[PDB]
Amino acid sequence: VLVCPPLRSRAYTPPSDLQSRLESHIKEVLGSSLPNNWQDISLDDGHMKFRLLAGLADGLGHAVPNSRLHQMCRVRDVLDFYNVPVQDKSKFDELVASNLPPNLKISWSY
Amino acid sequence: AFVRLTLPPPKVVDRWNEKRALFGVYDNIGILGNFEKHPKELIKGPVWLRGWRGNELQRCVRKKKFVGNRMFIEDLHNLNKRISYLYKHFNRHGKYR
Amino acid sequence: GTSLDLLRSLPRVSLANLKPSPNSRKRERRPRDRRRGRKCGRGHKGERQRGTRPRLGFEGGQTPFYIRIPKYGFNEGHSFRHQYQPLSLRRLQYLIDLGRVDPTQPIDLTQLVNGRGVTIQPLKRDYGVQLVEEGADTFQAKINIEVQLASELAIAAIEKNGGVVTTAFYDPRSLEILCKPIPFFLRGQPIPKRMLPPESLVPYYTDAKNRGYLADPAKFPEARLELAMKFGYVLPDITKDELFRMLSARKDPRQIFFGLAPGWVVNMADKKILKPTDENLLKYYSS
Amino acid sequence: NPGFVESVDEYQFVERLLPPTKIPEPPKHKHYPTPSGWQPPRDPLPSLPYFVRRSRMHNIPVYKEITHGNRQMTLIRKVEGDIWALQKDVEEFLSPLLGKTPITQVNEVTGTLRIKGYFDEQLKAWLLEKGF
Amino acid sequence: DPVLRKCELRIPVHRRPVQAWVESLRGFEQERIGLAELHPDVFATAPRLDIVHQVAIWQRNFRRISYANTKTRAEVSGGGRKPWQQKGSGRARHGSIRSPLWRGGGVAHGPRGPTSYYYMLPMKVRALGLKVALTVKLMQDDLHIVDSLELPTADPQYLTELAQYRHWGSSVLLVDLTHEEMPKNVVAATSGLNSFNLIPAVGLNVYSMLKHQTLVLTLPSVAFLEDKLLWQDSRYTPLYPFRLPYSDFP
Amino acid sequence: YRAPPPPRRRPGPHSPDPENLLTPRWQLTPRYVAKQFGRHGAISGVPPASLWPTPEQLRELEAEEQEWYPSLATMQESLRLQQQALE
Ligand SMILES: [Mg+2]
Ligand SMILES: [Mg+2]
Ligand SMILES: [Mg+2]
Ligand SMILES: [Mg+2]
Ligand SMILES: [Mg+2]
Ligand SMILES: [Mg+2]
Ligand SMILES: [Mg+2]
Repeated sequence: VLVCPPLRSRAYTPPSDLQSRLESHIKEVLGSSLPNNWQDISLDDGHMKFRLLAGLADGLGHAVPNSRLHQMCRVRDVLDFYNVPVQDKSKFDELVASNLPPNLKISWSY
Repeated sequence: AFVRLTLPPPKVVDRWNEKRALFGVYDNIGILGNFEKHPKELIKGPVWLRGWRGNELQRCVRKKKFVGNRMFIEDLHNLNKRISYLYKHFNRHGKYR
Repeated sequence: GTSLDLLRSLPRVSLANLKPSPNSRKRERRPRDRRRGRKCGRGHKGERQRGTRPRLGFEGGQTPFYIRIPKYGFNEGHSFRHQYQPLSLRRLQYLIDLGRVDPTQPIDLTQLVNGRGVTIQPLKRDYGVQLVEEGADTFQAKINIEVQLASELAIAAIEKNGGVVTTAFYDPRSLEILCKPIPFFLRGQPIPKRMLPPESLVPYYTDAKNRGYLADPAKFPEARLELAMKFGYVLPDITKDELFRMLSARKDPRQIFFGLAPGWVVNMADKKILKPTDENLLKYYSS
Repeated sequence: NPGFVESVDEYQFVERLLPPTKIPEPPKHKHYPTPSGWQPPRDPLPSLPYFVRRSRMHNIPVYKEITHGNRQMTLIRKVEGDIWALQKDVEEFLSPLLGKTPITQVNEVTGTLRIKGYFDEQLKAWLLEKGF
Repeated sequence: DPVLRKCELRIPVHRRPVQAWVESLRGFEQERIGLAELHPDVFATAPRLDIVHQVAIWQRNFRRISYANTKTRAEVSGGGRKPWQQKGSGRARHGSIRSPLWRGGGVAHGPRGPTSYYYMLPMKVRALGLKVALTVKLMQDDLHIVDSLELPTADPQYLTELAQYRHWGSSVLLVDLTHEEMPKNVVAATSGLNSFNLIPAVGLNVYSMLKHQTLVLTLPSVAFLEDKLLWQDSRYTPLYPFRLPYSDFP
Repeated sequence: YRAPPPPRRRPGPHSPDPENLLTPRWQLTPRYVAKQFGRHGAISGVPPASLWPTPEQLRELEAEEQEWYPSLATMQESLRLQQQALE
């Protein structure tokens, strides 16, 4: 009886404490107590990358797209990728909530 | 002129039927299959123009070569006349010399 | 890359979005518009406009130019002239440099074609490969090359560096099998004998200076020495060279391939070679 | 008595006749350039933004081209990276010799650079120095 | 246990291999279980949509044979005798009642016989099209790499529900290494579903990928495709038809 | 949908039935028989002795060779006479 879990949202907002999560995650993955210049550390090792990126995805809830996976050469690239937000609101949704002038009215038929 | 006084029935096409869904599969049978079969071998058509293309005069002569001896008398007669017409056109007429 | 990054942002690629490369196609002009209709590009009423103008080379009725010039034998006998796809020493050295020819092994027409060094068309009267003098100076390689035709200066380059050059005749049937061995083995027919050169080529391939395969072995030393003096180099001692057996290797005059005798059969599927035990056939093949 | 006798010892001579379907990797040489003139790509690789890859025959992809019978051009084919940097470098290199900026085309989709006139020899050496 | 795949062949030093998230269809939440390294020259070639156009049109035309035909003025029954004399009747001059100007006559320039539109692009060109199509799916996050196609149940509903959960497109193309070894569970499910079309590795084509939104590739099939396409470059020109014995070709 | 199994060329040796009148004639000549041996070796079933020419066939080849392809000595002997005549 495999029951499909409820569909997840495809919008992501960077947490304020993202830095704390990332530094803790790096320490847990390798156990070096965050050596200085941690961001510069590369992800060349296959196992290293999988443990780090997969762990962040489980907690944060967003995973690196396959297209952007290769460009995650260093931890800094991984950190930057999570920082940028992801919005599921369509450009129409912005118009609806933009508080347009009264003379402008929009009705959605879809 | 005159035009229809009513709209014709709607034409509905099922784009996910078996023939359309699998269209194109095995077109790379050769390069991905160690060149066992050339893709031309997958074409379904007249025996004399499977994996071949030519102009009508060449097409006429090629139809005769493969099935010239298995054709009906009237069909063969028309083919012979069709060849002779095309021959004089392509070899004796046209703007360019 | 950066260009690849743009594709990620753009919408999904689908059958609707397909576009031909810029300027790849042309507009096909049809006769339905004023510029291209009406008289439809054929001028006024006349023979050329009716579609029935005379044949090419017809100059109105005077004797045509092509028929009024004397017949001469420029092209007489062309289909029976012998063609040798030339090979220069630059191409030879260039091929050896890139590892597309194995200098340690003996060289022949099969190993030239296998390494795509040369392209041969037996159906177009090719009778082999002629070595050419171009690139002798840059040639500093020792190799045992078999080529149907050789030149004086080309021989010097091979000999000076300490190599063996020999000239052998392959008849039209032999050449086809030599350039393209595998299919012949697939046919299932036995390997054929190699016929001797016709009378016209007999003097060449029996001449010592030309390094003919049928030439007398005794006269080679003297001929090589005379060439060595002419081009100002001292003959190297091949015998002392470690690979004397390989360099000296020469196939039998009736052999297409070094290691295969006439009349044998090759079974690629079973990985075996079959040799006839019949005395009558052996007599014929041995000849 | 069988009419044929089968021997497997000599079958090696047929393995020699089999041709290859691949272009062999060039053999290592003690001293470069080889007598023909071929030189392998330099090591370590150049650090420039653009990389020019070699052809399957291990040669620099620079070709003399011609159209209409009198338009002489030379084209670099297997360009990679930022092609625009390559154009600027070539423009400086060829300007002093001609005395003018060469007329060039950049085909970003095809990744090629086209130059009017025949400069195959000059560009091949110029690309050789960079180690592409 | 991270399932890690690396290229069996030699990648160019300057290029860096692309990577993908290995997935398993066994579980709904088994989104990521391993990491893969995809050969750059297969999955990172320059983006060119003219080659996709070239191959896509090829996969349309060479097969095409049209059976439209129209009789000419000679094949039309009758029309042997001249209808009337040239002069004396006050009508235009006609030599047969079956002419292109006559009702019931023969067509002037119509379709004649069966016609063929057969042509083949060069071997490298069509192989290059496959490489281009592979990258386009990868970059647009339409390609999912899976270890095996094994599924918990044969029920088609599970497969459709899983696609929505993982955000795959409506139409999914599934590629397995060989037709004979494909799991029975997938066979039952995909057959009942129109959009989910299952093909073997050897049957990969550009047109199928363009029609199908997402593409699911098994790990062995990726290796199979990587070797086949990368063989097309670094190869000689065929001395023979390739099927014949070759020194270094399977 | 699941696609049909990939098209395959029939493996192994192939022997048509001579009785059928539509079987192509070239598929029945002795030349076609040798092709079967080369492709599949022993499994073809072709009598290996048959590959070599038969004694009557052997005489055919030998008779032709003498007629058109002379021996080495004869070529050299004729060439000397021609030079003497020209000389
Ligand atoms: Mg037209
Ligand atoms: Mg007159
Ligand atoms: Mg040639
Ligand atoms: Mg009639
Ligand atoms: Mg009449
Ligand atoms: Mg009339
Ligand atoms: Mg009609």
